[PDB]
Parts: sequence; C-alpha cells; structure tokens
Amino acid sequence: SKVVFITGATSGFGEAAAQVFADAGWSLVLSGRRFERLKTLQDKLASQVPVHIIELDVRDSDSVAAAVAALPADFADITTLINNAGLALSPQPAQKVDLDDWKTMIDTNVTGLVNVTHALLPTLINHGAGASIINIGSIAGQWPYPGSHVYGASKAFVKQFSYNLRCDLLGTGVRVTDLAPGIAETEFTLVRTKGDQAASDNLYRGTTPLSARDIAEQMFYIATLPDHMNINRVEVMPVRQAWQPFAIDRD
Amino acid sequence: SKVVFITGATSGFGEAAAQVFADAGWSLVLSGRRFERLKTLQDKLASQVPVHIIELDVRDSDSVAAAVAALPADFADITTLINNAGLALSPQPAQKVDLDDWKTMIDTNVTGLVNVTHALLPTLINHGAGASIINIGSIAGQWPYPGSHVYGASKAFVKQFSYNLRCDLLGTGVRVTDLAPGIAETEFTLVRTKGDQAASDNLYRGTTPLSARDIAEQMFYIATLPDHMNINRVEVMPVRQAWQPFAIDRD
Amino acid sequence: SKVVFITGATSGFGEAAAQVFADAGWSLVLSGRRFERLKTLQDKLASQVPVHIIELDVRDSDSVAAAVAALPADFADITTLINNAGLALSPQPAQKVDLDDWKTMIDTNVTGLVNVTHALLPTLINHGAGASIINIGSIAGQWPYPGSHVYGASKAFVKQFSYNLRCDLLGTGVRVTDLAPGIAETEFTLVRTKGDQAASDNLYRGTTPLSARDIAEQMFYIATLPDHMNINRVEVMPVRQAWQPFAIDRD
Amino acid sequence: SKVVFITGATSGFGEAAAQVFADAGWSLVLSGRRFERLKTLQDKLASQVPVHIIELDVRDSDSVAAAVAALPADFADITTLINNAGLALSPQPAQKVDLDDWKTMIDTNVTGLVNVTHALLPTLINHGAGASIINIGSIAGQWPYPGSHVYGASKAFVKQFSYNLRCDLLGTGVRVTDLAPGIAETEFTLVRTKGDQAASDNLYRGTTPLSARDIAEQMFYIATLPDHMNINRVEVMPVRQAWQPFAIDRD
Ligand SMILES: NC(=O)C1=CN([C@@H]2O[C@H](COP(=O)(O)OP(=O)(O)OC[C@H]3O[C@@H](n4cnc5c(N)ncnc54)[C@H](OP(=O)(O)O)[C@@H]3O)[C@@H](O)[C@H]2O)C=CC1
Ligand SMILES: NC(=O)C1=CN([C@@H]2O[C@H](COP(=O)(O)OP(=O)(O)OC[C@H]3O[C@@H](n4cnc5c(N)ncnc54)[C@H](OP(=O)(O)O)[C@@H]3O)[C@@H](O)[C@H]2O)C=CC1
Ligand SMILES: NC(=O)C1=CN([C@@H]2O[C@H](COP(=O)(O)OP(=O)(O)OC[C@H]3O[C@@H](n4cnc5c(N)ncnc54)[C@H](OP(=O)(O)O)[C@@H]3O)[C@@H](O)[C@H]2O)C=CC1
Ligand SMILES: NC(=O)C1=CN([C@@H]2O[C@H](COP(=O)(O)OP(=O)(O)OC[C@H]3O[C@@H](n4cnc5c(N)ncnc54)[C@H](OP(=O)(O)O)[C@@H]3O)[C@@H](O)[C@H]2O)C=CC1
Repeated sequence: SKVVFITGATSGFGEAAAQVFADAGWSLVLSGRRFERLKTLQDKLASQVPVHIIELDVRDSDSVAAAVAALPADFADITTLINNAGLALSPQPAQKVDLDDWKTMIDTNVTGLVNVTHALLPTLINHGAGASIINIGSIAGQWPYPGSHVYGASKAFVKQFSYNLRCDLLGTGVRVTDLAPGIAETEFTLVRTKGDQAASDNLYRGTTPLSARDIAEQMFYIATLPDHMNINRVEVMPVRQAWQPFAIDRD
Repeated sequence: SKVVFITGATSGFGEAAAQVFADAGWSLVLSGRRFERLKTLQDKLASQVPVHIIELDVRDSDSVAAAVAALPADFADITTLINNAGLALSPQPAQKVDLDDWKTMIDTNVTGLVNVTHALLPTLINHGAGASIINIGSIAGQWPYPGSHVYGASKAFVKQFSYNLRCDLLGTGVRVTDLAPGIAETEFTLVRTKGDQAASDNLYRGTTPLSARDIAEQMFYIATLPDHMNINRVEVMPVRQAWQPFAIDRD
Repeated sequence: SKVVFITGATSGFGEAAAQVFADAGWSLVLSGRRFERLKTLQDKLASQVPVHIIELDVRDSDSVAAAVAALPADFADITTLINNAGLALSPQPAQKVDLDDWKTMIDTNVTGLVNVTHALLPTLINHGAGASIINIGSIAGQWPYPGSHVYGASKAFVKQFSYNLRCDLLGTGVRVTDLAPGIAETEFTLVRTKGDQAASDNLYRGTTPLSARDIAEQMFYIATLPDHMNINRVEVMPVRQAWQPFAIDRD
Repeated sequence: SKVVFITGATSGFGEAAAQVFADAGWSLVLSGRRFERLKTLQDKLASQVPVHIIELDVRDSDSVAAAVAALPADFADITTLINNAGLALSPQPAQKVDLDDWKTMIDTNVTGLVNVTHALLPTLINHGAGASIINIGSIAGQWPYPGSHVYGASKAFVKQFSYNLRCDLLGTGVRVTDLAPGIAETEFTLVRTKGDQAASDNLYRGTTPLSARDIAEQMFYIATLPDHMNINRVEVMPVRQAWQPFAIDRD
C-alpha cells in the first residue's frame, strides 16, 4: 500500500522510475502529456502493480489540482512525490534565445513543480512518517556554464525551494530532497535541440553518461530511506564528468 | 549620456536609487505600476536630470517589449539596468500558502526579471564596455529560512541566472551582477504581510537594518565600476544580522 | 578482493562502518590512535573477514606514508578510502577559543585529510574502476552557525577539496565523494566538550539524531556505487533538523 | 588615528593596498618575510603616514602573538585587519603534487590566517564600531577547476570561516568579509610556478586581468563601509573571465 506520484513518466527518468518502483510492489501514479505512452506503460506494468495514469500538463495548476483531488482510493495516499517533469531548450547563448522558450522552461521546472507540490502538500503531510518529496534538480542548479541561462536558474530555484520546504515542514515527518543529476542520455537533449538527433548523438559519443535507470534507482533509494533520515541534496555525475578551467576571453 | 533603467522605482530601493543616480547626473528611466507616485518622483528629479517614466508591469512580456521599443532617443541607450522589481508574500509556512501568492512571486521575480532582460539584451550589448546588468537578489537566494519557500527560491533563480548570463555575454563587455541585500526597512514587509504595518513594525525594532538609499549607493558603486571588472555577486547584510544555529525539532 | 581504508575507526562512523563493511565481505584496514580499541575491534571482526589494524595519527604524514607502504599483500589493493578521522572543539564563540583547539582541528580535519589522500592516491589510481575516496564532510561545510568557526571552515575545505580532486582525476575512474552528515550521536560532542558526557546528553535529548550506522550504511552505499557514477556531495540530515530564521541583534 | 594590519605586503595585493590606505591618512602596519621589500615600502611611505614593519611568517603563531603584543601604542589600535598573506603552488594535477607544497598552502592560507585572527581578535573587538576583518578569498573558494586542489579548498575555508566569524561576533560591530578576487597579474603565478616567468606571461597574455590596485581599491571600499553594514562576500572577476562548459572525458 505504498504509492509513488511520478510526473513526466512518459520518458527518461520518469519512465525508468515507474519500472523501478513497480519491481518493488509500489502502486504507481504516472502523469505526463503523451497519453498514448502512458497507456503503453500502463499495459506493461499493470501486471506487476496497480497503475493509475493521468494526462496532465503541470503548467496548468487547475488541471493538477483536479488530477490530485480525483485520485481513486487505491492511490490517494501518496508516500513519495517525484517532481521529475522538466525540460531544457535553446542551448545557444542567452542573447540568441526566443522568449517563448524561456517561458516554457519556467512554466514547467518552476511553476509546474510548484503546482504539483502545492496540490500534494496536504496529502504528503497527512501521510507523515516516511513521506518524501523528491525534486529533480540538476548540476546546472549549482554550476554555471554557457547555454544554461534559464535552465540552470530554474534548477537553482528547485534546489532552494527544496531547502526552504524543509524549514517549513519540520515536525511533519515529510522529507524533501533535491536529486541533482549530471549528464544522462534520455530524450532530454533531443527536446533541448527541438529534434536534432545528431546533436544528441555527438554529445554522448565516446563518453559514459548516466543511464535513465541510474537516476531511477537513486529516486528509489531516497524514497525508501529510513523515516528519521533526510537527504538535503545529492549531486550525481558520471565519473567521466567534472569541471573545466575558467573561461578567459582572449584577443 | 549615461542612462539607468530602474524597474520598480516607486518605493524602497528603486525610488532611493533614482535619487542617488540623479545626484550624479545620470539620466533616469523609471518604471513601475503605480504611475501616480512615479509622476511625483519625476517632478522632484526633473530638475537635476532628464526623467522618462513608464507604467509597466514586468509580468507582461508584450508590454515590456513595447515599453522598450517606445524609448526616446535621449534614453534608449541604457548603460545600467537594475532589475529591482520584486516582492514577497505569505510569511507563513509553505503548507499554509495559497497558490496565487506563489504564482505572483514567480510571475514577478522570475518571469518578470527575464522579461526585462530579454527586451534589453540587444540594447545593452550595443553599448558595451561599461554596460552592467544589476539583478537585485537577496540573502534568501543563498540561505534558507522558514517562511521563505518560493521567495528564496525565486532569488536563487536570480543568482544562477546572473552567473549564466555572464557565461553567454563573454566578449561583449557587458557586466552582470547579483546584488543580494539583507533585511532593510522598506515597503517590502508591508507587501509580504498584505498590509500589516504592525507586523512590519515588530521587525526592524531595536535593530539597525539596511536603508533604502544604502542599497542605492551600493547599486551606484556597481554601475560605476571600471569596465574591466565585474562583481558576480555581493551579499551585503546589516552587521546586526547573521545566522542562527540549526533548527532542532524536540518534544 | 575489495579492501576499505577507514581512518578513525575506534568510535562513531568509523567503528560502525567497519561492521557494515565486514557484513559484506570487504577486507578492512582500520586505523586510529586508540590501539587497544583497534585490537578489540580486530577480534570482533576477524571471524567474518580479514582485518588489518594500524596505530596511526593522521597528523603525521610520515607515519601515514609508512603505514600505507607497510600494507600486506592481502590489503595493499585499496578499493575505497574513507577519510573519516576528524574532530571538533570549543563550541564557544570564536573570541573565547584557545588557538591550540583551532590548530588541532586544522591538523586533523584538513592537513590529516590531505595526508591520507596523498599517501593513497597512487594506490587508488592503480585500482581504477570502482575506486572511491569518500571524504566525510559536514553540514557545517556549507551552512554557517554560531560555535562553528574553524570546524565548519575545515569541513568547507573538504567539500571544495573533493570537487577539485575530481577535476584532476578525470579519466582515472576513481571517484571522490563528500558525505556531509548532520547532527549524529557519537563520541563527536564528547570530544568537542573535552569529555563532558552531560553536555553530550543534553544536546541529543528529546530529538532523533542520526545514528553511527546510518552514516556507515551511507559510506557503503557510496563505495558500492556502479563504477560509472559519482556522488559529488550528499548532505544527509535527520528529518528533525533544519534551518532557523536569521539572527538579528536587538536592543 | 586609523591603523591597518596588512599581511603579505611584500608584493601584489598587500603591497598595493599599503599605498591606497596611505593615500587616505591611515596608519600602516605591514608584515611579510622579505624584509628588503618591507624596508623599501617603509621608506617610500613614511612620508605620507606612520609605518610599522614586521618580518613575520604567519605559520608561526607565537611570532604572530609576539608581533601583536609588541605593537607600539600608535599602532596597537587596529581598525581593519586584512588577511591577505597567501599563496598557491604546483598547478599540475593533484596526483602529481608533492605533499610539501600542499602543507605550505595549508600552513599559510588556513593555519596562517587563523593565527593572525586569533592574535588580533581581542584588539578588534575592543575597537568596536567600524572594525573589519577582510579575509582575502578567491573565486577558487566556490568554483572548482583542474589544478586548484588545495588552493581552492583553502579559499573555501576562508569563505566559510568568514561566515562563521560573523555568527560569533554578532553585536560587537566588528565586520568579517570574504573578498574573493578573480585572475590578477600579481606575481602570484610566478611564485605559484616556482619561478616560471614564461608560464606567468602566457596566463595573462592577450587578456585584461585584475590589477593589484583594483583589488586594493576594493579592500579600502569595504574598510570604509558604514559601521552598520557588512559585506558577507564579494566575488570580483574580470568581465573577460567566466565559466566554461562541463568537462567530459571522452574516447
Ligand atoms: N537528462 C539529463 O541530462 C538531466 C536531466 N535532469 C532532469 O531530469 C528530469 C527528466 O528529464 P529527462 O527524463 O532527462 O528528459 P526526458 O525528456 O526524457 O523526460 C522528459 C519528461 O518531462 C515530461 N514533461 C515535460 N514537460 C511537461 C509538462 N509541461 N507537463 C507534464 N510533463 C512534462 C515529459 O513527458 P511529455 O513530454 O509526455 O509531457 C517526459 O516524461 C527533467 O526535469 C530534467 O531537467 C537533470 C539533470 C540532467
Ligand atoms: N526589503 C528587503 O529587506 C530586501 C529586499 N530585496 C529586494 O528589493 C527589491 C525591491 O523591493 P524593496 O526595495 O524591498 O521595497 P519594495 O518591496 O517596496 O519595492 C517593491 C517594488 O516592486 C515593484 N513591483 C511589484 N510588482 C511589479 C510589477 N508587476 N511590475 C513592476 N514593478 C513591480 C513595485 O513597484 P509598484 O508597486 O509601483 O508596481 C515596488 O517598487 C525586491 O526585489 C526585493 O526582493 C532583497 C533583499 C532584502
Ligand atoms: N558526529 C557528528 O555529529 C558529525 C560528525 N562528522 C564527522 O564525522 C567524523 C568522525 O565521526 P564522529 O561522528 O566524529 O565519531 P567520533 O568522533 O566518535 O570518532 C572520531 C574518530 O576520529 C578519530 N580521530 C580523531 N582525530 C584523529 C587524529 N588526529 N588522528 C587519528 N585518528 C583521529 C578517533 O580515533 P582516536 O580518537 O582513536 O584517534 C575516532 O575514532 C569527523 O570527521 C566529523 O567531522 C560530520 C558531521 C556531523
Ligand atoms: N593573484 C591572484 O590572481 C589571486 C590572489 N588571491 C589572494 O590574494 C593574495 C595576494 O596574492 P598576490 O596579490 O599574488 O600577492 P603575492 O601572492 O604576490 O604575495 C602575496 C604576499 O603573501 C606573502 N606571504 C606568502 N607566504 C607567507 C608567509 N608564510 N608568511 C607571511 N607572508 C607570506 C608574501 O610576502 P613574502 O615575501 O613574505 O612571502 C606576499 O607579499 C594571496 O593571499 C592570494 O591567495 C586570490 C585570488 C586570486
């Protein structure tokens, strides 16, 4: 009778997390916008565990509020909320980015994460011991780099929102954790280049990035943590990723 | 000449910054939503320096773009942009905040700050050498505390967005700085308590907070920095403000 | 075979980690200054797994270099180095601290930590895939608080020292992790009060702090991580610990 | 009068800071190990302001204590303490650095800085309003990069040690500030490369780094700050210096 609420379960980390929690007997609540991928994932996982799918755009707060209020009884009691739904766009410098791409990232990684958190806060508090809010931040939320502009800032929002939630949830038993992954081969770079599969292959070629299951098993590790423990933040990078020297402009 | 673009100049830091730059001969272009106090500030400063006022709400991207397009010739060439427009709401714990208060802060401190930057990015690059983007962050953008929930997260967005802007504007000479002040006695706390001056008066009592003009003299220092220097972030607190021990839940 | 090098294994995290790694078949190399506790620990764990004890003061670099050079063949191949040996002193304000207490923390938490890394760096690089350097930092290495002065600064050193090591160890496969725990009931506060067990009971009374086995299981989780992954930093606090409001000096 | 205690005044920031403080009538106390540079600065500056020189190695606490106790009456009342004495060594990767170079960095930037503060803390507290402890950090104290190993970690120590000092000195009016500069042509790389002038010219070539007087003029700005304000940290970079993308090991 353990239920996990996974946003953005149609691909990447969310899709892998649905399978990792299913192998552990957890009931699943999978959301996203590609409904025909949720139906495909439901039919593959309804055998193992009970599955509840939702066609949900996290940028619409009224839809998320309705989706949480309309949860059936076999799902309403959420133990773990995984705020995974997110995206990056326009990897070019900030002076060459369209403002609608900046708005799409803010609406999903900031407002979308705050929309889902607000809707599930009473549910997670009414659970209590063992409850976890797993916010998926990024290494970009701490380390600046060219082409990150609003994506990294949105993930720094996610980091501080996680710490601030802990200050206000003291005594409720609810845990808030920022899982901040490094470079990982999912649909992330494909969405970030608006469909340039060659770019998403030249980036990961010749290196060992994180797999989608690497982050999913980290989500499960955080969710099954003992009730008295709380991870403030985990920054997970592939060991083949680090930091370069400072950029110095030269004549 | 030298022109400053000040958002949210109707009160607090913004109105005090208008007087600090006027005393140095800088031309002013001040924005905000309460036009009737902007007109009062214009007539007080039109003697010292030429002033152009704009009724602008930073949450409207189309209005911000039009406001920049309608800039007079003696004003369009902005040297320093001060992204001062911001607000906090609901000092209660996060589990007791209405979602409209969270949306208002994201729409103003996050979306509003990127709206002004996007519209003026071509303008600031065509200036160069001495151009500066002064983003008004906060200690809340780095340090968590109870009741900050989305405010601190929004100011952490501003911190990382400033660093990321520096990565993309390398070689243009344009400077980006996060001015992160501590507690200061302005109209700020009145907005955060929805009009309770008594709550805004129990604060600042018996202590020496920062003044509104004090941050202005610090904003002017950043704008007048030599062209080859760039301050990534300066966190200025009143010397009577610091950090408490960790919160420990007991029985 | 897999061998772990644990500094400060006589109590707390190191002693608990020795039992957790013994339960997984890992060969142990336990160091410390209390030799009569290392001898008792060898008999408790030599049954399950081969154990090698070393009387070592990490502040003596020549003693550390000789101790690693004198490793037997069934131990020389170190997979995981856990730099756990550390201590805090003088919880009073900095202006009332004796400098020898400041020096002991620097000699142990800073110099002692780089001494062990310097002595074992060639061994870990000659290991390669799966090797880990687990530096035991603290929440004090990121968040300032009263009574933390050189202790928190020493743990901020280890945080950045871990990040900097990763930049230089790219391509060697060895992983560096800052495990930064929160408040935990060990001999830690006993050493910080120079033996006041009453003070170490008034601190932990009425709350649920971290156990030594909680952090010990975190070391094992990090050490057994898949070879391609690397945890930059994990800050684990007891869920009953968070951040207080800002300190404001008042009349 | 007003007296400044400057460590590491034989070159770079310390030597340049001596002239800027002399231009304001402040009495000077300059330390360092190269006496023939201290005597030359005294003969050049004894005209403007009274100067007291000390051949002091900050690594010997007893000498630091003796130098502070033996201050003449026209010097003992120090207003601003600038912990500037510091150094980096071995720019090669950490696995190819001799431990004696690591100890020199820890002894000077960590142990040496706490030695000077411990000896001068009672005097600065007995000064009261306007006293400042200006710790010279670095961008290396926050941002990791290859070749920084112990230098960046030591500057992370000073960053957190600055924050922690404010928690213990709350209400005394004495200010603690982390001045974290970027790349600067300050004879730093010459000492840092063990005398390689060719390497110290290719680093600053074709770019505009910070000057010793640029940072010196920043030290004076912090020292002349109003007594009620405190700069927690100011990170000053050349606008032609920023952050590069993440390092990815390939092939
Ligand atoms: N991959 C990486 O390198 C890193 C990724 N991350 C974070 O990991 C998380 C997962 O991204 P990843 O899985 O890697 O990339 P994917 O594109 O593979 O996953 C994207 C997920 O986000 C969902 N999503 C996007 N926008 C919305 C929306 N408005 N409403 C609902 N669901 C939405 C998608 O579902 P649909 O499109 O069907 O709505 C999809 O399930 C993201 O938050 C990303 O920032 C963090 C660090 C590094
Ligand atoms: N007060 C403090 O102690 C601290 C303040 N700050 C920052 O200082 C900045 C200024 O606030 P402060 O100076 O404190 O005093 P105020 O909070 O009184 O200034 C608030 C400003 O926000 C402007 N504003 C709000 N919504 C909009 C909008 N949609 N479009 C344009 N302007 C808008 C207001 O202009 P109008 O109301 O006329 O629209 C007003 O001038 C804020 O960003 C705050 O985060 C940072 C750290 C600490
Ligand atoms: N416990 C807590 O609340 C927290 C602890 N930490 C870190 O945990 C680590 C220690 O675990 P702790 O919890 O302190 O458990 P203890 O302090 O009870 O055990 C600490 C160990 O450090 C060893 N040690 C200390 N100084 C030296 C030295 N100079 N040379 C060799 N060995 C030494 C001791 O062995 P001997 O005495 O036999 O030499 C002892 O076994 C420290 O690094 C501490 O900073 C981090 C965050 C919170
Ligand atoms: N240069 C840069 O680009 C950056 C510098 N910094 C910091 O700023 C400070 C100045 O660097 P820089 O401007 O290069 O000046 P230098 O590094 O050229 O020399 C600085 C001073 O350190 C003193 N010093 C070194 N070791 C000791 C010691 N053991 N005891 C006493 N004094 C000592 C030297 O005097 P002696 O002749 O007695 O050795 C010298 O006067 C340093 O602390 C450095 O860490 C920070 C960021 C970047």
